[PDB]
Amino acid sequence: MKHGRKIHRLSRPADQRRALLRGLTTQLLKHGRIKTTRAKASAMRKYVDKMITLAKEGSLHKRRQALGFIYEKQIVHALFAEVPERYGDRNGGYTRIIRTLPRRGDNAPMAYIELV
Amino acid sequence: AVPKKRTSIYKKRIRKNIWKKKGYWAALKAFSLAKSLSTGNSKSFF
Amino acid sequence: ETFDQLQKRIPERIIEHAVRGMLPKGRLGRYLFNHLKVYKGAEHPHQAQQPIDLPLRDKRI
Amino acid sequence: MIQPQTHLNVADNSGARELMCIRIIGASNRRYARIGDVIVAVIKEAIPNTPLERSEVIRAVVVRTCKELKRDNGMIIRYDDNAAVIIDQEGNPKGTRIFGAIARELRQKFAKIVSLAPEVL
Amino acid sequence: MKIRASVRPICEKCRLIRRRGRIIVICSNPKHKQRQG
Amino acid sequence: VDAGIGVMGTKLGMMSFFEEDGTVVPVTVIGFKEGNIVTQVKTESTDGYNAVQVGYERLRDRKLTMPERGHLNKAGVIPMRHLQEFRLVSVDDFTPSQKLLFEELFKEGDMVDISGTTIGKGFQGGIKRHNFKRGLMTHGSKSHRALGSIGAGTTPGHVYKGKKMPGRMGGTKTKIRKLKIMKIDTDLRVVMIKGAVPGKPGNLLRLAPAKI
RNA sequence: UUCACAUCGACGGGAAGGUUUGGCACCUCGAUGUCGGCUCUUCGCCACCUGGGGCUGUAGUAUGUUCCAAGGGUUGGGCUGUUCGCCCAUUAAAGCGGUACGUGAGCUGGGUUCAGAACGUCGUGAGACAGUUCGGUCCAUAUCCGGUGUGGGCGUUAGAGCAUUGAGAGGACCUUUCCCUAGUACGAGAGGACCGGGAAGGACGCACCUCUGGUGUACCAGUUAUCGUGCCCACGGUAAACGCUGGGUAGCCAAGUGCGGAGCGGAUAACUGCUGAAAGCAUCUAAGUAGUAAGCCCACCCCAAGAUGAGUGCUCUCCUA
RNA sequence: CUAUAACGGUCCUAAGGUAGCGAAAUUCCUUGUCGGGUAAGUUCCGACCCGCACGAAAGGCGUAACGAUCUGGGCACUGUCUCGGAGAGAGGCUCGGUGAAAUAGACAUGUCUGUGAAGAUGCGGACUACCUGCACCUGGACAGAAAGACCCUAUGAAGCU
RNA sequence: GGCCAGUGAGACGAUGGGGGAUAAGCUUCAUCGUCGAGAGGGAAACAGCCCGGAUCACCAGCUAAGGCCCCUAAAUGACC
RNA sequence: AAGGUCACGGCGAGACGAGCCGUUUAUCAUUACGAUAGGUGUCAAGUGGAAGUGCAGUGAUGUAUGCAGCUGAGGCAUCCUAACAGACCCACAGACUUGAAC
Repeated sequence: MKHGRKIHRLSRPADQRRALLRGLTTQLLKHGRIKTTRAKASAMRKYVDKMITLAKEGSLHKRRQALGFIYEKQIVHALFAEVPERYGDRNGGYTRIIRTLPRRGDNAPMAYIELV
Repeated sequence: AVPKKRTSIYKKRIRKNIWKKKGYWAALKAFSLAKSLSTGNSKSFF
Repeated sequence: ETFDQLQKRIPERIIEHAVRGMLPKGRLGRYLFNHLKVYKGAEHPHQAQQPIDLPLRDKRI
Repeated sequence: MIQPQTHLNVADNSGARELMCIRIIGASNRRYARIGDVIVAVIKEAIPNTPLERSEVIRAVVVRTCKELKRDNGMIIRYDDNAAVIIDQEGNPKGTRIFGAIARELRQKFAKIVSLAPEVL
Repeated sequence: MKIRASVRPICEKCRLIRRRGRIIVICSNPKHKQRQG
Repeated sequence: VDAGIGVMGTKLGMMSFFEEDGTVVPVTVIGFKEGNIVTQVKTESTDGYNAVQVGYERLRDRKLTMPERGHLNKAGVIPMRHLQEFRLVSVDDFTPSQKLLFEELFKEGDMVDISGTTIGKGFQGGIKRHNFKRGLMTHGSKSHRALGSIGAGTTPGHVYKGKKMPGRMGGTKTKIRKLKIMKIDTDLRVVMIKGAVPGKPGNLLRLAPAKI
């Protein structure tokens, strides 16, 4: 039974799931709009809201935790120079979960992530 | 585990038609999605 | 479960158990099982076809 | 929680050192012996200048335990060892000086253990 | 009680009474209080 | 047949009441979303039995269908979600027109019974439904935790009905009995009750006096 | 001590049961897998305990034997492959059996002692022992019935949303010490009640996470080896599905916490009776009728009108051509 | 004194078992009796010798070291257990693709009880069951295998003496 | 006699016995009946028990064994 | 048509079906409903003093900022994001017969 276990685990083990989270939110912050599955979409939604509001207060500690979470070096330093100028006054809700057709070969419920 | 005998044409057409009726139930859903995919402001299907 | 226990508890199952073993228990006695209308009260709620009293041929009751 | 194969230390100077307790009396659970339950001990080793030798079946009282002790006052008392008092069925032990502290609920049935105790918490 | 299924009335006052189907034997001495066959 | 009308309330967590004597008692906290308004009484005349029908959880009218809200507006009361009756012996004096009954009737009655949906545990095995034992974990064994033997030999030729198999454990309502009442709150709309009600905080809970 | 029948009952006799060893060889060898253990039933009474009673060579405690009663229980262990059995600590008691070992298409050891080897004995020998010892593969995705859960269709005579009655069925109805009565009846003492209450337990069951914890791969903290982040700091990856540890919220769980097992409710079995005749005496009965069992039913908790006998009550909607 | 036989005679052999061992890998009775270990020990060790049926190169009695050898006991250690509980993966469940197999007379394939080639969904009487899926469990279909390795028969086969 | 087959495992029931335990649906014989190789009716079902011997048709009648409350045909027939 | 089903956002419900709770000018005001899930802001709560700087020390390290820093499966608030767009099933007095009064 799963009463109140609000972690959203995928079809992958724990450390591989962490690497899926970090890599897919990294390239989500790289391209902005991205094609995922819906489980991967909500799993991106929590963590990428944590990474938008993490470097919202652009200190050194937030920048070092944020650089520790994201893989690529030059994308964290392109983030806190962009998120207070764009996502000020939004106060949560930084994405959008536009769904699409299922994937040929799996009938996988396929989703599509914005930044709005 | 090993089946004692075989099934009739009776029970097999019942079970296969329950399988294909279970295929029938998942296309009026696809008719609804194909009808909502048409002209209208829907925040999906980029 | 004995006779006085049903006759204290639900009496209209007594006669309903007596005549159910009198009818041919296939698909057709099950159809004419519903023709039986047993009521424990002094009055029956039927005014269907003006029910005439049943003719007996039994001299020992 | 005192199983029927545990080792309990002695809480008196009756003449033993530890004991393999066997199959408690009173509470018929016998796979969970809480405080105040007498146990049919056997002597694993003893003091060899006393009429309590090896392999001797005796009755004792569980007076300390590593398992908790729910009190109505809100407190929960627990020790770090297991202890018994080599007892007789008429109340008092045959060892006078009680070692270590005990609780105070067992005063309602075993008053001589409390009266001979160094600390009653 | 004695279920002696076939012993005779043995004291001099062993009256013999069939109650509730069964045959019993009563006497002044409670030794002889029997339920027969 | 119950010995009186009861109320229904929702569970709101558990805590510990400190009695002034010094004891520490584990109590469940009961809230009341809306007053248990008597909606429909069914007497011996127009029905085969006698029961008082109350309800709970005043809502928005969109949440409630046309037969439901038509039934509730037949009594001239607020539209509400939950709805249950208590069967009561024919000495009753209850009008179905908006009797907003207050919760004072349980404090002197220091015995109450409660019913509620226990938390479901889904399709659980025989090791936790019916308190079985597992096999040997080692010594070359293979029937770990399994159900073991199911029936007797050739002469039955089947298994007895009602035999303890795995199945869906929780989800049905239960009633735990004679639960002694404690400190009500006439302003916090909260009743302390020393025990453990069926279910997590949030569910409906029948709160009706005892039947001993 | 007298005394066949409180209790045993010699010499004999009459039955029931199919649980041992047997007899027959009637189904099965194009295969019905023996003995023990684990798990999990269910049933019988020829009753070990619990409930009621009779008799006692029953003063009371405890009995001996026996009647009704199978609802419930019938421990943990040392030996042995063990069934059985012996012993220890107890317990109210540690019952005997059926269900093909009850149960190996649920699971494991001694064995129909399989193939290797050794000891004794037999045989000239190959080899053999209803003698002993060591080692020795055990398969499997449920077609159908059966079961436990959970739907979908259709029916319930318009279509629905709720609300419940309850036919029927399940579970629970178990049990022990300690105290008052009372050291009172009884007994020369020693001992020590029935009956009616209370309290603490045990198993079982239904729940819950407030406390105490176990886990908790949401988590945070310490540290080893190493590779990356250009480098120091500080982090990230890996050391399976936590690198190893230290704790933990919410879940789940118990060892923890609450609750349950109620009934001057109905009828009975054994028994005690009240009037009371067939034989003007009598007798529990032939008429009527009273006390009373953990047993039966109801009440108790849940499911429950597919209860096709398909229930009852309230409410909504059937419009245009 | 009860014993037991140092010792004796007799029958038959080729000779009637020497040292040492001895309820043993050997002992049926037997869980022999005693002592140790254990709360309790048909297993173990130390003894007695009543050795069914030890015994001196088919060697006997011993012992250091050695053994994935057998067996008895103890310390530490732990889910083996009391008495289970939680968590992580691969399956299992659902969806999309691909897609078998053993088996199979036809199956419109209930329970009790009785009968019957003596253990019946198929026969009889009664009771109970709306139809049909899905997920688990395996009591029955004397379930699947595979012309019973055990037992016996063959005027069978073969190895060996 | 000629040509030419099978069969040579029997089973139960009555009587006459032996083996047994005058136990077995047990075993072996002797006479007979049935089944084997025999359908139908009665026996609830059910090889051997009773009636009875099926060429075939009839939406014909009378009977044997056995039955005449209902399931299920015929008497809730009569008198002791 | 009433009422359902799909979809949609999920659940203290759950193998799948089920079930349950939402499905937005998602109050306005004098006092119980129109916050479903995520994010955000705070409060319980867990580990427990983070980085950077200064100071002391030859250095390991300790100390002040600082119950700070992360965690936020739980509570409340907040419409910032997604609850948009839909679709489909069920309709049109409910056969036949007696009795009663209107």
